[PDB]
Amino acid sequence: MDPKVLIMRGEGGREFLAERLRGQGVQVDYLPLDYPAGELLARVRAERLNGLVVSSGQGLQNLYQLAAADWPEIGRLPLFVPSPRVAEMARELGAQRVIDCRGASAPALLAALTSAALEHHHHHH
Repeated sequence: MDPKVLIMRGEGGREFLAERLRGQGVQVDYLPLDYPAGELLARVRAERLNGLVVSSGQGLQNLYQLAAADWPEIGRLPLFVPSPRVAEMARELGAQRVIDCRGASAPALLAALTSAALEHHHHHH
């Protein structure tokens, strides 16, 4: 089980967060928030991303803008937030599944990824 996750640029160190997920057997790719709208959606579909990580509310907002008309679809994926406050931001946007990692440990997050993927199979028969 090697789920894929996309990292949004933030005040924190991209290298640090990515290293952690990689050590637990997760495939990591990071995108700078300067990419133009539409790119977010295409990457999610082609790479079949399991989860998305945001360092801060600012990153989250950028995600929404890039999602553009396809936000309804993108919002389906599990979003990892660092703090309760950030989690609230995700909820207000309409994020269908919001995950708070402040209390959940890194390995716990890994478990969340695998569980969510199981649901994907159900949709298709």
